[PDB]
Amino acid sequence: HMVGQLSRGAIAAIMQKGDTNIKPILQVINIRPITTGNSPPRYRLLMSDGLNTLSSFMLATQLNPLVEEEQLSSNCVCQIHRFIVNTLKDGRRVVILMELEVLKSAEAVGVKIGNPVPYNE
Amino acid sequence: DNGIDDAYFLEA
Repeated sequence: HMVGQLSRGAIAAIMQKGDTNIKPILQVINIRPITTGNSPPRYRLLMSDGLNTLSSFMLATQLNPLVEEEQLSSNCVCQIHRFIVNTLKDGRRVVILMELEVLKSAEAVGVKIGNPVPYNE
Repeated sequence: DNGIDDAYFLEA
């Protein structure tokens, strides 16, 4: 019952209700740098709550060391302690992760948990 | 949910 470790429904609650008081437990599915320019790199995450995945997660620049020193990597399980939602002009929403704790390393989790499906925004 | 491109993503 590995999906029981994840906050199933947190993604829908964030995107539909604007709920930002929750501290959801999510799994990183993928991380990649996004094209920036001459400034700190930015990192985009495909995250899963066990039910849905969402590719619109952005890491605050102050958390870049977690990715660059490899504690925050694909498959790891983390709990979001502070995040904000920003809505673009075209209506799509960005979840910016400001504070998070890696609960279990990627090496200890090992695999994608469950079969989450892409969230329909 | 058509995925947001990087070009419009640090748009804030």
